[PDB]
Amino acid sequence: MVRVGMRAAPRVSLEALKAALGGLKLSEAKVYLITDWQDKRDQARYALLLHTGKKDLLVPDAFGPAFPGGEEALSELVGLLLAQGARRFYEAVVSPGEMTALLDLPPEELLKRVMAIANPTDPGIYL
Repeated sequence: MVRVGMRAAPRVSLEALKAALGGLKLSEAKVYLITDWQDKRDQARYALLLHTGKKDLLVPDAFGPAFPGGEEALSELVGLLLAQGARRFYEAVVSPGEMTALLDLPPEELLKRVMAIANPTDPGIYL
């Protein structure tokens, strides 16, 4: 599993994701948005675990209203994945104090953990 982007860096991480993704089609992919339990969606941050079915990619918590330019970057990120054909989105919620620890878990463990707690989500909520 590859890891691109950096924590709290919306624009740089979106560009790194675009570079790794290229023109890859994602019709059969599963997109997991990993967020922290906060009071409102306006203070939320998001990490990305993109499971294509043939390879996985992880971007740390760099998106969302928690960061300046993050709300726009989250909308553009969801847009980019939809543009490439992605259809299945999910959300996994973790405690604020455990997000980093979660993202550092071995590839196999992270994927298992995320799929275990994620719920299907409507991508429109992130726009």
